[PDB]
Amino acid sequence: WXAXCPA
Amino acid sequence: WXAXCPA
Amino acid sequence: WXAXCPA
Amino acid sequence: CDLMGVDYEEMAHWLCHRKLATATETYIKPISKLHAINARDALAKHIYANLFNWIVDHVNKALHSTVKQHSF
Amino acid sequence: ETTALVCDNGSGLVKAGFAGDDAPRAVFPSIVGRPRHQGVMVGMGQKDSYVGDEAQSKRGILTLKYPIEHGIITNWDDMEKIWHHTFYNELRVAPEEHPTLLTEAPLNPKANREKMTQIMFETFNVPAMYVAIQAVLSLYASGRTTGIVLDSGDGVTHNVPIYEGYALPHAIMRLDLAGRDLTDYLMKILTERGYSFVTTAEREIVRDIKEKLCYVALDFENEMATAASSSSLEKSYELPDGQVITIGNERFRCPETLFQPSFIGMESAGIHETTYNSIMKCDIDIRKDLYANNVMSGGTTMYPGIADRMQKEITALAPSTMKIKIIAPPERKYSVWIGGSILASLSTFQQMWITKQEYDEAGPSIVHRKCF
Ligand SMILES: Nc1ncnc2c1ncn2[C@@H]1O[C@H](COP(=O)(O)OP(=O)(O)O)[C@@H](O)[C@H]1O
Ligand SMILES: [Mg+2]
Repeated sequence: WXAXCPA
Repeated sequence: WXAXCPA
Repeated sequence: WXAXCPA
Repeated sequence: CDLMGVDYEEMAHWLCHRKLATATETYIKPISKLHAINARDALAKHIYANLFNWIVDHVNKALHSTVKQHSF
Repeated sequence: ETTALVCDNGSGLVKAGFAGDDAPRAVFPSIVGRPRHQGVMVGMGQKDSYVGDEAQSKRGILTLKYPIEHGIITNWDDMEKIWHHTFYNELRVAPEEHPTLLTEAPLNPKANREKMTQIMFETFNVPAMYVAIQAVLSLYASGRTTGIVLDSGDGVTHNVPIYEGYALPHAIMRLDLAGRDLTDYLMKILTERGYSFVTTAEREIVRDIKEKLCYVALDFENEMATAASSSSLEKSYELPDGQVITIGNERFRCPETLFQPSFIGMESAGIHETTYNSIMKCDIDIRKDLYANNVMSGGTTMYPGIADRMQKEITALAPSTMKIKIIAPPERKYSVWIGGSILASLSTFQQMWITKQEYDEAGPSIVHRKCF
């Protein structure tokens, strides 16, 4: 993802 | 080790 | 060789 | 350092650094300002305590007498 | 009271001493040698095996085995000889009488702690024992309760995020490059200049070259072009026989494999990107405190310039306004032992020991229950 998770 | 490597 | 063995 | 007669830069170095040696080899560490202030205060306390024991020892030199004390 | 012994079984060195000492009393290579030649002179006084500095001194005559590799104990009869030598000859102490704080790298096999306990209680009859993660001790050694410890030994590298005294065991990275794989790479590259070092005794010349002359480049490609273009980096060393050998761009090239493990054909990322990938597994509230307090530990971090290269190359990864700080005390080689020395002397710790009574009741499995 963009902030929380890595994707 | 016991699998993935020599030790 | 140059150091180790003779050649 | 004037009063005590020691090299200014040696005291300046050792107040701010401490030293460790393993059996073979030796390291010099900087220390934080809090540990430097704690070390200086502990040095002052150690000087004072040893001075006190020394004054007490010279008083004892004057108070002791040579005859063997049987009991007190 | 009786002090605890504090003993750290690195892959490369044993450090041992008494709790509350500021530095270890015995440091010697954890190496066992056996003679490999015909015994011609009668009455010399043969010996089946040398240990430590004895095996260093004789090493022209000996095959040198390391009994730990990659933090795993790979044959026990040697390791038991090494401990026997540690207690009786180097410390000169009866192991009957002192607790022993042992030490281990995280995430390695569980049969290694079981045996390492069984041998302390059955063979050495120690009163009480403990086993502690290496990277946890470097925080006691560096006065911190929060940090991400990068620790690199002779055999293993690991990151352990610790925040406010809680470990974050899902974020623990273990990486299997270390000083010994740097040494084997150094031998392979040195062969380019004609120097060939082949035998186990001769490997341990290369280890000393690596310690004395290697350093980490602050830009690998710029110094590659420099040393390809100038003699200024070329430096020279004497072998034991007086041959001089001369070493150039190659001396920075070997510790670069820590940052580019592909040189060894290791698929994984370097120590910098495993550090950053360790911080990215922690909760976002604590990353700011793990970006400060990067603590270097263990001998493989002793290279000149490794702290600067780490700070530079994490700062390329982290967001532009996080204060990246690398903390690299000059005693970081001993910092794991120093932290064990602190831990074993706390009074709150004296309940934590595995006492022989408990090992008798539970058997060696107790080491997993009563320990991290
Ligand atoms: N000054 C140094 N520079 C680079 N490497 C070193 C230095 N001193 C020791 N090493 C290497 O690090 C390893 C020893 O580190 P150490 O922390 O003692 O390992 P361990 O803790 O597993 O015994 C060896 O590979 C040794 O060659
Ligand atoms: Mg280590």
